Amino acid sequence: VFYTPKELGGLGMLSMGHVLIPQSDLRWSKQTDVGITHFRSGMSHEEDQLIPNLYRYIQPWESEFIDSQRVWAEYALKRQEAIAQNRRLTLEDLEDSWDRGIPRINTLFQKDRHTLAYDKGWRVRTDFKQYQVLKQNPFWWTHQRHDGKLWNLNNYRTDMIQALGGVEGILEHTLFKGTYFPTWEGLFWEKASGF
Amino acid sequence: AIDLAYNLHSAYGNWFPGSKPLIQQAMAKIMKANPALYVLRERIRKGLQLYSSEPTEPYLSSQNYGELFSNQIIWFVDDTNVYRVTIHKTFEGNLTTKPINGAIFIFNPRTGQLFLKIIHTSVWAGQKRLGQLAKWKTAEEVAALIRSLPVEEQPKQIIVTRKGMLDPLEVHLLDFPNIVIKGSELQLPFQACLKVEKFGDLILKATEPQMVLFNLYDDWLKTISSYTAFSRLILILRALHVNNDRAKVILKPDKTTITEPHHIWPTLTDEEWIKVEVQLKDLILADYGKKNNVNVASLTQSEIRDIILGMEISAPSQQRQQIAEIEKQTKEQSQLTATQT
Amino acid sequence: TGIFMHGKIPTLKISLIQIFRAHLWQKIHESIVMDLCQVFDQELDALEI
Amino acid sequence: VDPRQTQFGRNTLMDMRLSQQTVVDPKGYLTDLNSMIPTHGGDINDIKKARLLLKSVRETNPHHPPAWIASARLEEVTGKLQVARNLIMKGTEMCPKSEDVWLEAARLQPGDTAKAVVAQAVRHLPQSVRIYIRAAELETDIRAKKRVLRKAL
Amino acid sequence: NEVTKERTAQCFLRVDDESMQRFHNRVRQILMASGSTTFTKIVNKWNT
Amino acid sequence: RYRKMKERLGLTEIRKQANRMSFGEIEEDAYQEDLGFSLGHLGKSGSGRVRQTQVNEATKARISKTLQRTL
Amino acid sequence: LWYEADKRRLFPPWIKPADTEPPPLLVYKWCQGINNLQDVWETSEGECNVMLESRFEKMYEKIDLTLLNRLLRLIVDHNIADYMTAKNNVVINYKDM
Amino acid sequence: LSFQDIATEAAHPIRLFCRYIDRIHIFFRFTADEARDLIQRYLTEHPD
Amino acid sequence: EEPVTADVINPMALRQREELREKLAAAKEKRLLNQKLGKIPWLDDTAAWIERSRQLQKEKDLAEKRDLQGLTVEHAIDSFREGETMILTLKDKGVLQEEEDVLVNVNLVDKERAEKNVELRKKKAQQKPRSILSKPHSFRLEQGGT
RNA sequence: AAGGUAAGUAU
Repeated sequence: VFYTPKELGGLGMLSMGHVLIPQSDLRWSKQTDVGITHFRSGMSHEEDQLIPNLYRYIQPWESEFIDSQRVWAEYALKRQEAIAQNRRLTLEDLEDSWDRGIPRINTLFQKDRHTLAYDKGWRVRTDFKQYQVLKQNPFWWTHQRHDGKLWNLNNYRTDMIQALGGVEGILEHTLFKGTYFPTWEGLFWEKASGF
Repeated sequence: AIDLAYNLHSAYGNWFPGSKPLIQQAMAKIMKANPALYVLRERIRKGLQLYSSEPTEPYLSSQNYGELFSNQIIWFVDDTNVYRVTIHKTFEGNLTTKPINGAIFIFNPRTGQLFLKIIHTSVWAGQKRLGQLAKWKTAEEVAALIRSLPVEEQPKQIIVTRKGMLDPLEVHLLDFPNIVIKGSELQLPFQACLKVEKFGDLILKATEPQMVLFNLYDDWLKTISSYTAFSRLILILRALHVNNDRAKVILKPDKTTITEPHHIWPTLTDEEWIKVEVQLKDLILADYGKKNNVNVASLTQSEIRDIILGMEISAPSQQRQQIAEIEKQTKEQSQLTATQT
Repeated sequence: TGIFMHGKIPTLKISLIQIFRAHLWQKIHESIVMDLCQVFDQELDALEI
Repeated sequence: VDPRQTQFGRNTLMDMRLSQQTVVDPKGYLTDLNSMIPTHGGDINDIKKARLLLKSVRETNPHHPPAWIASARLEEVTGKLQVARNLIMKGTEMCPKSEDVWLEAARLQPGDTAKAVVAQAVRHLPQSVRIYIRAAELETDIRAKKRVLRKAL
Repeated sequence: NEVTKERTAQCFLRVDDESMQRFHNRVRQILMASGSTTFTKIVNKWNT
Repeated sequence: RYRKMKERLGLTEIRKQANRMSFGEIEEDAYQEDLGFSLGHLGKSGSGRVRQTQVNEATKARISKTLQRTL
Repeated sequence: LWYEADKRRLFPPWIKPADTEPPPLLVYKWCQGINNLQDVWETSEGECNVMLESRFEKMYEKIDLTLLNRLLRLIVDHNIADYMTAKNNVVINYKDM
Repeated sequence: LSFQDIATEAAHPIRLFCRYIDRIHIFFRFTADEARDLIQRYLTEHPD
Repeated sequence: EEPVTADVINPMALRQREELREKLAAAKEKRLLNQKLGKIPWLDDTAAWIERSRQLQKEKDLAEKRDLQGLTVEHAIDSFREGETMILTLKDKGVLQEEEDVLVNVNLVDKERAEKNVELRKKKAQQKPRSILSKPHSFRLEQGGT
């Protein structure tokens, strides 16, 4: 109920601890025409599953700096090669370099690059925004448009869903089967009713 | 035993020959299509705000019909008569088939222009998917026409008479994001335009596809507003669709009344059109009563408007009638009967 | 209702009261019983009832 | 991306109708030489639904140059360049009498691949100055530029 | 060492106690302003 | 007046679509500074709309009459 | 002001934060620069190296507006400097204070 | 944290400097005689 | 007692698998198509080319001197009255909805709808009443008409 | 041990 992503009705919790999922919470049953069949997640009598830890999916600073150096050297080489051909770099050329580097390579393909080139001293502004906006910024040290999104979390969500038993395992804890929806594919939520 | 929270059903106990095989699919069908179970499912869905159907877009209904009469440019795209065939029932019991030329309706309720694109039968040769090809051709013609017209004549809204053409128009107008295409719950009588002889003979006599421009407001804007012209035309089309033969006789009360060669509708004075519209409305109401076994006197003004428009007051099904009883508290429940158990 | 509350969860109890308003539980039981009655009526001769 | 940058510093068509005591006013329609221009703004909301819809056009209504151009450009906008290249190659394969599809294939194809695309275009659609000028621009070498213009002439 | 391309020292990193206290106070502020806050908003503030 | 207030405060297609969140379609985080924030069905698969919804000009920002006088 | 200052290099590289690196990156660069100094880890002849980290206490509260304005005349127009310094001389309100 | 020449690093005890918004991080590098002289100068004013 | 083997359904890992499959298919198509695409003196001098062009110009100057079988009709055969003909049009269906095209008369469908509404307003092999919910009067054309 | 009372009207 806590660590299910909000898309499936959970809270979308991120975990920095060691939380075990009991094996009694990985079992579900569905009714077929011939009868009712019971299923379980994590078979072969494995040990109790663990929700993924947030640390395993964050690349450390030192490795990320090494990757940034390598990726930007590679981009410089590719750019010089494309100049010799009078060709513009395509998104496929900078594909292995995607989501790598500080700033991120995908910042080169942003639609605001022309106007962000005149944004000077933005990092001190982000740190000085605490004296203008009452809310406290946990990302005071970076700007998403300039440095890029230095973290990716889709792998963490995939591992969380896999650990929880997938859609079948997660949705058994819910009132999904009480709705008698034929499948979970075409459904969508409504964050606020008309009233 | 029935699990309402998980929609699981089972049965334990003795069985006589044939009881279990019957009761298996009996319980399966009961679980699939029970009215009260459906009420529970819908209540849970509404409480959860979980939806399955594609999100509902603005639709031309009987409520926002008044909003249609604005100063902006609107188009009415009808693809009902794109792929059109004609069948005749012979007295021998055999029935024959002969495909005929089709048409595409692009109606402008503001200026009365009717862009008719004749679809010759040659395009259907060697085509497996007739409906898909017809819809894509209609969307292509709509886009071609809207590119032909200048910007100030470009519509701000394209109302589609049939639900299936929303996607082809949506994807074929990617270059015009500022143009909103809408569906219509009510079925406008734009398919009855070809019932008029001047359109039917023209389309049948045509040998190659061509774009034809008409004017359904021939001599009307000189005396009435386009809001009244559209309502009169929609009444005429509804009468033509509902009863073509009687409507033609109504449109010509006397042999003196004549139509100019360049005007589709008879040239009647402003006062005569009032009586003609009253007669057409009486036709529509009487035929609706005949088809539904109801009296025209008891129909309210809103019901009359819905009948004239394409809004369909469909009778609730037997399943839907049971759902309404379960969904609502018993009406004036009277505990007049006592049972001892 | 046939729902057992294992604790005072008013957030859940309030929304469970709406779902089973207008005696929905009784109506579901009655409808299922009636449907089985028609099912067994349709098979009187085959089942020797 | 602009090569100056460093680490720190469309469903078109072909037919337009001619809008100019007769009830009938036929509108003679003319053909379009160019199938619009590659200036799509990525206005696709549902990407997969638009992908499915454009796929049906390429099947139900083949030999329609805008249909292949629109699908190729939609694939290009979403970032799948190679799928767009394959789609435009198929469009050139089965809509080979139109300049627009061939010059869109030349635009999408990278490097020497576009040279063979232009060669196939001129083989199937000769006497097309638009394709020859594109080949001249595509070919960097001045001697080879002269050779291409010579073959065009 | 850049010139000799060899390792010469090791920086042992550690989270400053002031940042620890800042995060703990942020969590305390999130928890205190939760009388009327929904579960989704609380978990979103936690995640952020 | 009531029509104009209904047009202003009324739900807009851009906001109607942003209130819808797909079931089982785990999206990607688009705002570092505030998690949980999402565009919903705006520019995402499963929205059912090929073309993007246009901006309603009735919701455009405008300044007060007294503020306009001061300006 | 920031665009012009970056354009003509008003702030030397030691001024932080810098637009080219997050604070962890400048910490890493600081450690590497410490490691890359000549004979930084040698102590055979009694040589010692000391790390001093501190703050300018009451930096903002002790800024004199006259001196700040006169120092701003040196880098910007006298009209811009006067605007920036007069902007700091405003009434501060909190409820009824 | 760069210098034109290696000899320019040793011209002053201060070898590295970095000012944050208000924090200052300064790294000196003394020899034995320089440290001894500085300590003597300090203890002259503030004996312990 | 013992649950049977169940594969965990991961909605967003399946998307990654689909993307990888699409990339592999695109790469295979590129490799296959490059084979069909990679198969393809006067180039260095201009006077010879102009001589050839003039020769070709001289050469050109010298040379100057009904059947709709299988289409379902969603109407009963008895619905059609002898002595008159009537028009059928295609029933509206979604483009992506893969289904057979059926021929429909608007007036006949209006009549059938009115009949159904009249029947429902007066009615107030197993489990027939709800068989319509889970799950039609059409005939197949052959060599034109039937 | 609690933070787990439906508020009733009738008999």
